[PDB]
Amino acid sequence: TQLDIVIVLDGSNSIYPWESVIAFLNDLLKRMDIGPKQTQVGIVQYGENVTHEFNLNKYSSTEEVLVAANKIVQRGGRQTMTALGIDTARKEAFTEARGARRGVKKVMVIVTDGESHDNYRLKQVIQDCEDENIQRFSIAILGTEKFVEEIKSIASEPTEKHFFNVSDELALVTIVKALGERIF
Amino acid sequence: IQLTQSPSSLSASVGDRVTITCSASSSVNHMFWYQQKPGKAPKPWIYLTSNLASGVPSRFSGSGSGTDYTLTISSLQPEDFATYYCQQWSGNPWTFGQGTKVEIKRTVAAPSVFIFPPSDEQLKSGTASVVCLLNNFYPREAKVQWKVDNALQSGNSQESVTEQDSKDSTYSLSSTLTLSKADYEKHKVYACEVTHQGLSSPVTKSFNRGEC
Amino acid sequence: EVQLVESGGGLVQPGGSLRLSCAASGFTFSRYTMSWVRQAPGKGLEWVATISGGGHTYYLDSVKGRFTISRDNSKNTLYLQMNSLRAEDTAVYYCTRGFGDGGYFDVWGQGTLVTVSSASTKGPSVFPLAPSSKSTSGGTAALGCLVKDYFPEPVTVSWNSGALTSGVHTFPAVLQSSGLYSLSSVVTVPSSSLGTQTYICNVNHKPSNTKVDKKVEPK
Ligand SMILES: [Mn+2]
Repeated sequence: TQLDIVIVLDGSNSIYPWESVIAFLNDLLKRMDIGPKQTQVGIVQYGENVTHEFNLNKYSSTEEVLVAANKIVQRGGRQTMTALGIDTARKEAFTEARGARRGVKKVMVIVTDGESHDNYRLKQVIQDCEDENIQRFSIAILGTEKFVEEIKSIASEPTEKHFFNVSDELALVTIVKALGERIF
Repeated sequence: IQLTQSPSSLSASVGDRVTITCSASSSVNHMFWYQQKPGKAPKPWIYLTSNLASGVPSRFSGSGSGTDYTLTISSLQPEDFATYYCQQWSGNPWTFGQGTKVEIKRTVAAPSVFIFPPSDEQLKSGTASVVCLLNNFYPREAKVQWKVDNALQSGNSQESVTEQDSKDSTYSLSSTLTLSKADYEKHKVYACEVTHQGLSSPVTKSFNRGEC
Repeated sequence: EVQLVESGGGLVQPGGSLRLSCAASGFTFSRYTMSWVRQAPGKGLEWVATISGGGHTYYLDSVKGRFTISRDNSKNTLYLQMNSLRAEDTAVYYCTRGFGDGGYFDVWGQGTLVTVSSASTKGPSVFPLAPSSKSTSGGTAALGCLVKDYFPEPVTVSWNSGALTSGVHTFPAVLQSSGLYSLSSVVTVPSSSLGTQTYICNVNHKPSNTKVDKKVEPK
């Protein structure tokens, strides 16, 4: 019904080509009913730093979000601060001041193609996310076990219904259907 | 982030176990290592801390975490002789350590010395170069002192040492005494005394202006 | 296999410019983030710049605004335009393919020498270091050539056009008080071969399209 979904996009140097990542967003978002009283969406991108592409309450319509999403530019990154990205989506994106609706389910979708440089506090961050009831769906572009394990751990139990594997940027799309319904 | 390796230099014999340490000013999730052989470009050696590149022989191993990382050669080979650099990618700018040079420690070997007087041609130019040659020796530590008409030299001479020989593991050094045609002519004897661990007493090669 | 082949090195005057190119082949160039790394004379390795598969460029502070890293995926060539060169900038530069966000240097170019100095290119003078009683010790004799007062680097030296390699030691060069480079290439041969064997040293300073062969004979 009503969920506040924050998408955490990896935009580090390694991600390529950006267009595939955005197509992934399009397909995913277009299947949704966005609205102040519907599904809300906010997008966060990370690399060396983190930036709030757009807040949870920025757009009141699905096309407004669909259009804003496609306008997102890759900011690159010599590092992959996955930990920072998720923590930022948690401590910031999900605050009432940025459109976090009171008492509404909080859902986070993470997409990345590399071992975070902040492996250390990824444990802590995912932890804080659990304490705050944030459903987490993670996706790993394998374009590998130590990596796959890192990402699955970012997902919520049951790992299997919250984790997605992809061969490369391109195949991301071939998951939006399952991802979409899994988050239902 | 600053990376400082240790030792900076180290001599070891085939079969020895070597362990280079790379310490980082700040903690990092991984460490990388490159192997650079004299006159060639660096080569990926160990990535993601312990992962060996494609060519790296299995005797090589990397390890570490936080602020202390290490490269280890369980059985030093005559081919593993080069200089190794650790590198980090967790902080910007990306940096390398000063590098750690590893040479082949082998039995001492006295150098053969030779001295060469300025050529007829070069002199016909206004400058005179005298070259002393210390050849195929080890250890590397050699000292050359020039003496003109038994007058110790301290002014202008310049040494150059080759890189450890990929065959016999030795070093070759060249000392070049350079003075004006003017000075070279007002003196008789030119000599270079060599001192080396492999020499019971300094060795001297000399000649007098002209000569054959 | 995979590889990067550099070109564009040379001597430039303080404050001038130059442009290195690096030809990639063996992999899907467009996808990787490429970089440039330099090594100063007698120094370690230094990360110069980087450009991602998407066009984000990165730079070491000291070269920021003086260098420009770019790429042309149409012809899988990477580039490093260098302007306002200073002395500190002299080194041998390596293009380099990166792994991940590019911080791990996957593949390397052969390297290319970049020297910046007011010094003017100048062919070397090659004198002989003839074998003699002074160059004799045991059954072996020493002889060689003295490549002098040239600039910039580098000079190549071979013996007898290549047929003489064993016992050859052409030393690394050294900067003279004069700011001119100098080096000697030396060889050791059977004393007995001096009276029947002829020794020639081939020197070649491409930096000034110079090439001289010196016949070295004993007095
Ligand atoms: Mn990445």
